[PDB]
Formats: sequence, C-alpha cells, structure tokens
Amino acid sequence: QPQQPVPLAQSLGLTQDEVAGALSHPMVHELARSLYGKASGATS
Amino acid sequence: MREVISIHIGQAGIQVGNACWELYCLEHGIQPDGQMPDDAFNTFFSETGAGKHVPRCIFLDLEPTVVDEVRTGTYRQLFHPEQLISGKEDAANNFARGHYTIGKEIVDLALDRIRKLADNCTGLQGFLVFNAVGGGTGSGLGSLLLERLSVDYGKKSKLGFTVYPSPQVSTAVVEPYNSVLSTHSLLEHTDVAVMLDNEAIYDICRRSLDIERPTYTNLNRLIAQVISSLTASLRFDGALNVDITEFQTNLVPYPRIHFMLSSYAPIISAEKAYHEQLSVAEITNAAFEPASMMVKCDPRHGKYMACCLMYRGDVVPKDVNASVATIKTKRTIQFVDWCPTGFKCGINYQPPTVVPGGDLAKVQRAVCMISNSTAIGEIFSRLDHKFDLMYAKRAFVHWYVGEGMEEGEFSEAREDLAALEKDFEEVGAE
Amino acid sequence: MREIVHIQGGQCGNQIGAKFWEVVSDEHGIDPTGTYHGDSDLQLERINVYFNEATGGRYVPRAILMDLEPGTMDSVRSGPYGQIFRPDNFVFGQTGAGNNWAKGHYTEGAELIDSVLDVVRKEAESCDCLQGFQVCHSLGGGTGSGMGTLLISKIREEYPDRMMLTFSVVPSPKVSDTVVEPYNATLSVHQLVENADECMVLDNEALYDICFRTLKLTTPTFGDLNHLISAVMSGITCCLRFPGQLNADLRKLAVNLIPFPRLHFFMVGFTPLTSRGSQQYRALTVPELTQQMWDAKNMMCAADPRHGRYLTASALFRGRMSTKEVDEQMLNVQNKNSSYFVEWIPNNVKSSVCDIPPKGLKMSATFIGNSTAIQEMFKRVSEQFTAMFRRKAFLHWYTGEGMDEMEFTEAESNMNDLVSEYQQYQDASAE
Amino acid sequence: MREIVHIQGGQCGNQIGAKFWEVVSDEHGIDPTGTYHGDSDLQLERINVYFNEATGGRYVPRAILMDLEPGTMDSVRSGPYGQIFRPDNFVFGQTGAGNNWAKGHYTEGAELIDSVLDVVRKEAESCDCLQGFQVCHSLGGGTGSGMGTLLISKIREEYPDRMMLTFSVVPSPKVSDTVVEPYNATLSVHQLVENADECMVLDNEALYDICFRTLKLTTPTFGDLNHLISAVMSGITCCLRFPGQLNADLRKLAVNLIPFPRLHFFMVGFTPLTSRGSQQYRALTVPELTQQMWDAKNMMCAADPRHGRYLTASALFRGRMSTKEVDEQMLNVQNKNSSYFVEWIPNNVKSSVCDIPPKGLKMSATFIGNSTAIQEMFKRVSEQFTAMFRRKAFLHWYTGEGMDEMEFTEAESNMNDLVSEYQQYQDASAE
Amino acid sequence: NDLAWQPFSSSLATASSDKTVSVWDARAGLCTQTYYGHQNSCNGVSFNILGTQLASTDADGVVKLWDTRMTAEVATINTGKHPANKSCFDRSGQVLAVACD
Ligand SMILES: Nc1nc2c(ncn2[C@@H]2O[C@H](COP(=O)(O)OP(=O)(O)OP(=O)(O)O)[C@@H](O)[C@H]2O)c(=O)[nH]1
Ligand SMILES: Nc1nc2c(ncn2[C@@H]2O[C@H](COP(=O)(O)OP(=O)(O)O)[C@@H](O)[C@H]2O)c(=O)[nH]1
Ligand SMILES: Nc1nc2c(ncn2[C@@H]2O[C@H](COP(=O)(O)OP(=O)(O)O)[C@@H](O)[C@H]2O)c(=O)[nH]1
Repeated sequence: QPQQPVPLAQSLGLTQDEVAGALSHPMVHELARSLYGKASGATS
Repeated sequence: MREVISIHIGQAGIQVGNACWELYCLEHGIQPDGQMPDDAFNTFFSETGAGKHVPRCIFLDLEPTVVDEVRTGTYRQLFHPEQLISGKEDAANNFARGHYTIGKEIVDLALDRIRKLADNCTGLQGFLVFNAVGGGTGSGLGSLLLERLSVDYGKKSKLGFTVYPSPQVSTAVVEPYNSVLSTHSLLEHTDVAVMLDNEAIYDICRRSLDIERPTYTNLNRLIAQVISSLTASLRFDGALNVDITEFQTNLVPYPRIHFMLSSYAPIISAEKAYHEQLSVAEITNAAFEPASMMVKCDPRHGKYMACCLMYRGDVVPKDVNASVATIKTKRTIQFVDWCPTGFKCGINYQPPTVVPGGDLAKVQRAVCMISNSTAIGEIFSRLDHKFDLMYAKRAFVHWYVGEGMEEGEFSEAREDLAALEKDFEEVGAE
Repeated sequence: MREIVHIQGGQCGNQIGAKFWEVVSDEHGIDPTGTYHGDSDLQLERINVYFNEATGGRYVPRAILMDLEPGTMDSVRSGPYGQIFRPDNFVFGQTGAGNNWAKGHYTEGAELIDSVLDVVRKEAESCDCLQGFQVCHSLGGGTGSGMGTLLISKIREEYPDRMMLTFSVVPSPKVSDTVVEPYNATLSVHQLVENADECMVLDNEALYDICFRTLKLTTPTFGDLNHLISAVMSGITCCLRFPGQLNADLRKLAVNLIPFPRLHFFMVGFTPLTSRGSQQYRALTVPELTQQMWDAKNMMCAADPRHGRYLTASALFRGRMSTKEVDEQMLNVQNKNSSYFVEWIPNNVKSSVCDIPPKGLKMSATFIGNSTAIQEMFKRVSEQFTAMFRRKAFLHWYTGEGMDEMEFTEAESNMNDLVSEYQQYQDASAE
Repeated sequence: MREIVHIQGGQCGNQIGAKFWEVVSDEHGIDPTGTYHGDSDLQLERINVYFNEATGGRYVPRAILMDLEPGTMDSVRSGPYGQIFRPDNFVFGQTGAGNNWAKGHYTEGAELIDSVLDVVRKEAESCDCLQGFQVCHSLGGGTGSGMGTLLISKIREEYPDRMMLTFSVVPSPKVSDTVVEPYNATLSVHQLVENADECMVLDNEALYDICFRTLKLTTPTFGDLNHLISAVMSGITCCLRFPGQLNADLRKLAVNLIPFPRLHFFMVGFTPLTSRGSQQYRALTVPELTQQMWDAKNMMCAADPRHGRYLTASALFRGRMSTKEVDEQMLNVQNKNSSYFVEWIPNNVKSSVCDIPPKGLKMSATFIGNSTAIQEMFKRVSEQFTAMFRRKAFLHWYTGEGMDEMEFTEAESNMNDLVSEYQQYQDASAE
Repeated sequence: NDLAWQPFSSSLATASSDKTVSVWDARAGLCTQTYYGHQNSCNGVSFNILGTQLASTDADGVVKLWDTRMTAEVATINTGKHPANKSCFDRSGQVLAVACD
C-alpha cells in the first residue's frame, strides 16, 4: 500500500437498513451462490 | 387462443416449474404479486376482471415440502392455491407407490383441476408435462396422469420434458427400475418427449458458464430458457412462426419415434459475453455441438432424422439459411438417407429475456435446437442393462410388489424397451 | 405433516432418547419448559413431525418412555429436558428386568405392554399422517431389548404399512458390560429381523473409538455417546423437518437401502466430527465431509466396512452445497472403491440434500450404510451365544420365566441364516 | 496448482522440515498464525503448491510429520512456526527406534505406517494435481531412515508416476555421531536407489565447511545447517511457486538431470552465501553467482566434484536477469572445465530462470549436480559397512528385529553396483 | 404344507396354508412364480413326470392343475367337501390320483 502524503459506508450515502441487510438481499444471495459455484475461479 | 396447460409432477417438475414461471413472469412483465403494470400472456396466464394474472399451471406432488416451499416463497400471490396439489405421503422412489396406491386420489383431483383449467381455454395448443423419470412421484403418478389425459382429452398434443437418469452419476438406486417402468408407460402416451440429463446439463454449466459447482437451480434455469424458446413462437410474433402442432409434423416421422435431444445456444456468462461476435452461424454451430446437448448421448454415434431450430432475437432468414446450408455441407453432422431436408427453422423477434440472479448473459440472439436422431437409443441401451443387472437378483423388487405390482410388469417394461431399441436400430439402418 | 412416534426402551434407550430430544429441541429452538425461542420460521414450519402443541404455546415431544424400573425414568425427569415429556407417556413397572430378555418379553413385559400400546395408539391416532415409529434401545439388556421387541411386534401387527425404525445399541465386541448380553442380543435379533423394517446398529466401543480418535476427548461419559447417537438420529429425519434441494423421507431411504427384506440392518455415522483443537484446522468442504464419512473410523458400528461389501449406502447432506459436487463425490467414491461395492447394483449410493444445516455447523452429512460387514458382528454374537448355550449357563433364568429352550435355538438359527444371506450377497457375482 | 506433499522423518528430518516451512512461510508472507501478511500478489498466486486454505484465511503446510518418539515433535510444535501445521498430520509412536533401521522399518514402523499412509493419502487426494512428494530425513538414524524408506516404498507403490524427491542427510565422512550410521545408511541407500526418483545427498560436515569457509560463522548450531538445507529446498521448487522467464518444474529437472534411472543421486549448493564483512564488497552478478556455485566448497555434499565428472547439472536462478548472460556464463563454465564434464553429452547444463529472488537477496541461484564424485562417498560408507559386517558387530540388534542377514549383503551388493555404474560413466569414452 | 422339486430341475414348488403355491429357485433363493388360485390351505402338490403341470390340492376339496410355463390354471376340479390331502400324477399319463378325507 503506497504512502499518501472518510468511511466507505459514509461515502455513497449507504443507509443503516442497507448495511444491515447487505448480505440478506436476494441479489446478494444470488451473487454468493454464483461465487460459490465458481470455486477458485470466483476471483478470476 | 393459444393456451398451453403446464403440468409439473414431482420435485424436479416443480423445481423446473419455478424457474419456468419466474422466466415467464420476467418475460411478460408480470410481477410476482400476480398483476403487471397485448394478450401475449394468454398462452401461460389467464387474466381476471381485476387485472391480476394467474398461470394455467398445476403443481402435482405426493410430498408436501416442495409445494409448501412455493406456497411460502415469493410466488405465493401468483399461483392458484388449489392448483398447487400436495399429497400426504411421498412415493419413496417407488413407481408402484406412485402409480397404484397413493396416486389414485391425487390423480383424480388433478384431472378435476385440469378439466377446470381447460374449460377456461378457448383454444388449447397442448400440455407441457414436466416430470422426473427416476422417482416414484414423477414416474408413477406422471405415467398415470398421462394415461388418463390420453384417455379423456384424446388428441391434445402432450409434450413431455422428461429427465432420465444420467449414464454414470445418479442420486437413486431403484432409479433404473422406475425409469424403465415410466418409459414403458410414456412410450405410448406422450406425443413428443424431450430428453434431459442432469450430467449433460452439469457439463454444460461447468464448461460454458464456468460454474465449478453447478446446482439444481442452474439446471432448472437452463431448462426454463429452453422451454421459453420453444414456446416463444406462440407468444411473440416473428418470421417463420412454428407451432406446437407443427413440432409433431416436422419432427415426428413415425409415432413411436418421438424422443428428442435438446440443445440451447449460446450458454455464456456475461464476463465471457461481448467477447465473441455471437453470430447466427456460430450459435448454430454451438447448438449442433455434441457438448451443447442436454443429454449424455453423442449424436456422432447415430444419425439425425429431423432438427427443429428455434431462433430468438435479431435473427434474419438469410443468416439462418446460410448457417443451415453450412450444417448440411458439414460432414460430421450426418442425416438419415430418407430425410433430405430434415430442417425446420423458425425465427422469433423477441430476444431471450435474462433472469436477474441467473448466470446467463443478455444475448441478442439464441437458438433452441430440438432434434430427432437415432443416437438417443444409446441411453435406453444403458438403462436396459442397468435394469436387468438388478432384475437378475430381483433386488428391491419386493418394494414394488408390495404396492400391488407384478413381475409381469417388470418383464413387459423390459421387453418394450428392448423393442424400442430394435426400432431405433431399424430406423437408423437403411 | 408426516409424524413420527418416538419410543424409548430400557435405561440406555431412555438416556439416548432424552439426549435426542434435547438435541432436537435445541435444533428447533425449544426450551425445556416447552416454549419456542428460536426466532426462525423454518424451525416452527415442520415442528409437528416430532412435537404436539399444548393448550398454550407449549410444544411436547411425541415420545413414549418404557421401563420396568422407575429409577431410570426418575433420572429422565431429572435430566435437562425431563419436563417436556407428558407425565402420561411414562410407562413404568415396579420390578426391573434383571437383564433378562425372558422377563422383559414374557413375564413382566406382558402386563405393562397394555399401557405401552394404549399410549402408542393414543399418540398415533392424533397424528394427521404417520410416517412411522422410531424405537431407541439397547440390545443386551432385559427390559430394553425384550420389552422393546415385544412392542415392536405389537406395533407391526397393528400398523403393518407404517414405517418401523430401530436404533439398537448392540453389545460391544471387546468389552462387554453384562454377562447375558449374547443371550439378550440373540433373542432380540430374531425379533428385529422379522418385525423391524429398518434398523441401525450402534456399539459403545465404536463410539468410544470415534470420540477418542476423531473428537480427541479424554474422559467421554455416556452423555457424549448419547450426543453422537442423537446427532445421527436427528440427521436421519432432518429431510422431513426441513426443506431440501433433494429431499428423501424414511421410506425413500429404506427403499433405496434395502435390496431384500431381511437385509435391513444398517451401520451409521455422522460428519463433521472435528476435534476441538483442529476445528480451525479443518476446512468445511463437501470432499472433506465425504472423506470423513466413508472412513471406517467414523462408523459408529464395530464392524469395519473394509472386510465386507457395501450393498447400499445413503448419504443425507445438510447445508449450502452443490448437488453436482455431492453427486460427483459419491460417484468418484464408488469408482475409487469399486472393490468394496456390490457389482450387481449399478449405483450403490442414495444421495439426499437438505437446505438446513445443524446449528453452528455450516455443513453436515449423516451416513447410513447397508453392508455385508455386519456379518462379522452377528458372527461374533453367535460365537458367544453358542459357547454359553453349549453348557447352558444362565439358561435356567430364562427357563424359569416360561421360555422354552427351543426358542434360543430358533433365534440362533434365524441369526445364522441372516449371516448366510449376508455372505451370499457379499460373494454374489453378476451374471 | 501442481501440489507437493512434504514429509519429515526422524529427528533431523523433522527439524529440517520445520526450518524449511519457516523459510517458505517467510517467503510467502505467512505469519506463524497462518494469516497472509506478505503484501505481494505473486506470493499468494501459487501458495496452493504447499499450503491449503482453512475456514479462515489460515494457510497450513501440506506436511506430514513422522516419528516414533514424541519429544522431537513436541519441540517442533514449540518452535517458532510450530502451530501452522495441521495437528492431524503429526504421526508419532511411543518408543523410538534406538538408531535401529530394523526397528524403524520392520517392527515398530509396521504399525504406524498404516496411519502414515492414511495421512499421506488424505493429503494427496485433496490435491487438484500432484507434482509429487518430498521427504526430508537423515540416513544413519533409526526412525528417520527406516520409516522414510518404508514410506517411500509405499508411496512408490501407490503413486508410481508421481514425482519422488528426497533430501537425505547422509552420515558425515570424518566425524560420525552414532555407531550404527554405516548400517542404517547402507540399508537405506538400497531402498532409495530402487524407489526414490530424485535424491539430494547432504552432509553435516559439508554444511559445517560451508558455514566456516563461505559464511565464516563461529559456533554455528544445527539451526544454521537446517537453514541452508531449507534454502536449497525452497530454491529447487521456486519455479513452481513463482513466474519464471524460463521455468522448470521438478519433473523437468529430473528429466534433464537423470541420464539413466539408477543415477539419480545429486549434490546441491546455494548461492550467494557470503560472510557479513564482505557483503557490501561482493559484486552481485551472474558471473559471480556461477563462480560461486561451481566451486567445490559451495557444495553441501562432502564429495568434491574435482575427483569426479559432471554427468549433468541444473542451475535454477532467481532474479530479474539476462538469459543470455546466464547461458553464456554456464557455457563458458563447460568450455573451461571440459575435463570435469562428460564427453558423450553435448550440453551438461540445464538452465532455469525464475523472476522472483528470495527475500532479502538481490539475486540467488541453486545448483543440483549429478556427478560421479558421489562415488567416493558411497565407497567410504561401504568401507565402514564392510568393516563392521566382517565381524558382525551390532548385527544382533538388527537380527533380533526379524530381518535376515541376507538383506545386509543384498544392500551392500546394490550399493557397490551403483558405485560401479558411477565409475563406468566416469571413464566412459565417446564412440 | 407340502414341498416337491420340479422334475430334474432346481425349481422347488411349495404349497402353504396361506392358500398359495409358490415355485422357487433353490440356488438363487427367489420366488420365480406364485399361484393364488386356492381358497384354503394347500395340503399337497405333485408334478407331472415331465414337469409340464402341477396339481395342488386344497383343504376344501379343490384340486387345481397349473401349467408350468403358461403360469395359468389349466384345470380346477372339485372332489367332495372333504380335504383332498395329497395327489400324484400318473407315470407319463393323463391321470391324477388324489386322496380324500
Ligand atoms: N434436472 C433436475 N433434476 C432434478 C431436480 N430435482 C430433482 N431432480 C431429479 O428428480 C428425481 C426425483 O424426483 P422426484 O420423484 O420428484 O422426488 P420426490 O418429489 O421426493 O418424489 P419421489 O422421490 O418419487 O418420492 C431425482 O432422481 C433427481 O435426479 C432439479 O432441480 N433439476
Ligand atoms: N450409549 C449409552 N449406552 C448405555 C447407557 N446406559 C447404559 N448403556 C449400555 O446399554 C447396555 C444395556 O443396558 P440396558 O439396556 O439399559 O439395561 P436395561 O435397561 O435393564 O434393559 C449396557 O451394556 C450399557 O453399556 C447410556 O446412557 N448411553
Ligand atoms: N542438519 C541437521 N542434522 C541433524 C539434526 N539433528 C540430527 N542430525 C543428524 O542426523 C543424524 C541422524 O539422526 P536422526 O535420524 O534424526 O535420529 P532419529 O530421528 O532418532 O532416527 C544424526 O547423526 C545427527 O548428526 C538437525 O537438526 N540438523
């Protein structure tokens, strides 16, 4: 990590409901299912 | 006017019906609540005075769990509660249990609801029976239902999207038994039977979608896309419209020979999408590739008899003609000597809609190739020895006998499958 | 909506059943006072399989406790979940069976069997639909083995079509607890062969081996063995209680497991059993679950599968997993170990998948194997029974209870014939 | 994605393996807790060659730690990287072999070899693709030599095509530690000739030489020798783990090194090993690395290459370097020292280049030389073995473990045949 | 109640009091065929000398002759109400001798 000579949640205006239900969203569930389906190639 | 009644029997039938009906809702804009914010939906949905649309489908199963999953999930305000029919005791992988003892009252109620559904249809293109050959519910109850439908409705075209056991991989042990029984049953009732194999669709997902852990949801989504492509010509206008009745005329040469390999193209993830041109010729070639077949059955072993191609999206007749000419000039693709044309091309102007949450990419073109070819006898050949190997010892036969079957039923089913093998050999031979 | 009637017999059976009910209540979020505290819809979705709703929010097990001495079920009420059971389902005698199968089956078991059947019928009729009965007990004890086999016979008479499942703790090979274990086991096996549709064989020494080698426990009490048995008994029926991607009920398991009616004895195991130190050192994957599942050390039966041949094997997986991954794992296991699998069955695996893993475990898998290896266990029990019967030691205690000597030899003949059938299908060749 | 199964055997083998795993974890940026803390993508790119992922981010070696006494791996666990290893991979007995190869191969090794093979098979089956096994151990010790040779034979039987690499600490020429070193070495070399595909020969006295003459250390403990052995063990396989301008796997090295199957014994050395004083002063260049590696003093083998002839020699360089510079340097070495190189091979050098130098070093290069010089080492070991075997000293300890006297004679004959082949290819003339 | 080997064969026909006459394979141990024609306990069975037909008696006096390969009832005859006990085929003949109470 280079030297640099504020929170991500604060950025983009993410609401507390979105933060709480981030992993509970059906779209995120589908994303997790796809990531699990592509084992070791998920990060490709 | 172009109504088609959908039947989903057993766990596999209901689980592919979930994908099919989600796809239809996405395609026609119908929200899961039941209503959408013309008359292209009439094939699959019947509209009420309130404007809310109910599918013309029937979820039949002897087990409550799968149907209750639908009753509890998102599509609880869409389906008809009585159309969801739930049994009390499962068939326990017993064809006799699903065909002789438990299936009676359930099939009576099923015929009742099917009459009620067909009474609401001006026209009726046919029935789409989605079951699982290899399970007591799907095989036995499905066979009984198909027999009853053949007896009462008569000449209505029943298209059976059956899933036979894979060559090597499987989940059941008595699967050869009940598969042979159900194949005996459905050789004489269904009009066009579409073969599907879990191993082949797993291979398709692993190779084309790059899914190292394919699952039943992915398999059902692929099957749903294929059935949507099959029915697209009923709901959306386009050049070279193809009909349910035209499937049989252009695909079934003789009444016994009506089993069909199905292949969809392209099957590409969005990361691999827009990285190839995806032209009509290339998608036709992919559809004719043996790996793209959804049945573990190499077409190189046999010879093609007929091929119905269903093109979706931005497809032009010049391109379908050029691709089919290249296919005819191709040497590995081999046709029977008695069918010089052997092709039924049909285009549709509606591109395949992409399911959010799916792996398929948004592609402007698609091909669904459904082919009658004599190679399909190979899968019956595999089950014919998988059956007799267990039948020599009469293993698990007491289970089937206990629910009111006889050794004669097994003998007759084996003999009829042997006759089907012989018929496939004879049609393949000159 | 497919109900199961749980029955506990004998001291060992009662303790195992109490631990099983504790585990099931933990899985469904049921406190010992009966109130639901799970905060999950799926826990209450199929609670009626095991429990019934009381006047209030209380949930009561569909359990029937059987014994001839009241001390064991006094301990049952003193147990952590001793209050969930209805007091009317405790059926007890006054003089316990002195490890005497004859006493528990003919003399003292005859009187109490009236109340046992009355309670069983009362619980069965209230059920909408009945999958069947599951009876947990120990072979090699008076009240448990004898009285339980008597109940099993009566229930088979009453409900021939309903499923019968038995969890029998067969006497262990090396270290035997009571002297008359071979006699009681020989007599109970004869009843289980004729009556029980589905039977699981468990051994205390196999449980000790697994809890000392895999779990790496130093001082495992009977509570831990009951814990492992309870895990298996929950996992066998999790498909009824929870949604599954490929579900399979008890009757489906029996159909896919039993080739012939007399070959219905099964050896079971549970995964993932991980030592506490290596819990961070195990990566929870379907191949790892299969590797532990097919290991002979994980089997809770004394007989090791390597000696025999797998006639059939069911694997009920639980958790978020790929059907392709599971199916490929089992096919690959069969292909690698084709020597240990019977040739005249093309596929020897019944794979089922459930979407609800046990609490805390991301994935799990219970294994139910029908293999010819259990032949050697029945052979050892025969080697003990014949040795004792030749000199007729302790035979007078069974004789004084009104049991004819011919009954012992009939039971031995039945068990030897079962051994012969297992050998026949171990060495049967295709075509 | 070409995995390697590491095995450590005996006291010396276990300690060398611990140091090697410390070095590899440092290179891949793995802290003793297993979490990656390296901050370089290429480190994690091919971490699967040695490590597997746990439930968390933990990375654990694919190592199997073998012994008959527990204190050695108690020390291993107490070491700085003791808790990275999977606790299930520690296979140890209760009583160690008293420097008795017979005890480690026949009596006490027989029982534990089943568990060892189970652990090895479990580690191999989890691998996607298996390059092979590497066994680090010491000839001239009871458990080390015995269990190592037995396990190598078993692994050769199970996986014949998979590569086998051995790091054998041959007993030192001048100063021997234990009396029965000649016996153990003679019995182990016979097994290694037949089974081990690729073998590195190491000497404690040769390492002591390099640490006094190149490294100029004062009182170097065994940790330093293990550190240098670990450097060689890492550098031999760094091409698998890191991208290379001209990469070369273990099979490529073996193919280019072994002219005939029995001539698979190799001497190895590492560069640049320099003292602290002249570190600022020494020029870090490809010619300097070549000059150092081709020195006899750089060898970790006691035998000096000047007496023998180089049959083959591989050099694996690490660092952003000129392939022309490397090739020209090694061609120049051949042309200058053509008397030390075999005539009937036009090119006796296999050059491999990797783009990632080891941490701290601007450059590096590991050398693996197949030369007939090791003939004198085997000759000396035979000279000691024959001296003891003529009077049958200490022979009764081995004979009491149930091995024939004939095995000693067969091992000596095989070892002498290997020496004869080395002499034949030293003095072979072209055409 | 009765047992008889099929002539010069490994098949064994056994008649039981369950009103059933079952033909088994001795080597395999499985029931090749079963006949449910009887309405009472089947006292006896007899084979034709060639094995073509099987005569099974009944407690009520019914004697049923079954065909081996057709697996069907060729001839159901009734004696008096008394039980038929055991029967015997004539040596290469078309006659069946039955006992009676
Ligand atoms: N392609 C595909 N096949 C499935 C799917 N789900 C189940 N199957 C197949 O369906 C077969 C059994 O289905 P069912 O008969 O309906 O199972 P069930 O509902 O419990 O009914 P029974 O098993 O007969 O008691 C299995 O062999 C599977 O191969 C699915 O989602 N996709
Ligand atoms: N796993 C387990 N086994 C037990 C327990 N209690 C007793 N046993 C075993 O069960 C065997 C039979 O005893 P049991 O059937 O309970 O005696 P009974 O109640 O008089 O019939 C004995 O050999 C004990 O080793 C227990 O809590 N758990
Ligand atoms: N380089 C190195 N050599 C060692 C070490 N420990 C022991 N040795 C040498 O290895 C030789 C064999 O010992 P070893 O095989 O480990 O004894 P064993 O394990 O009981 O069989 C001894 O003569 C030692 O000189 C070590 O940590 N490093």
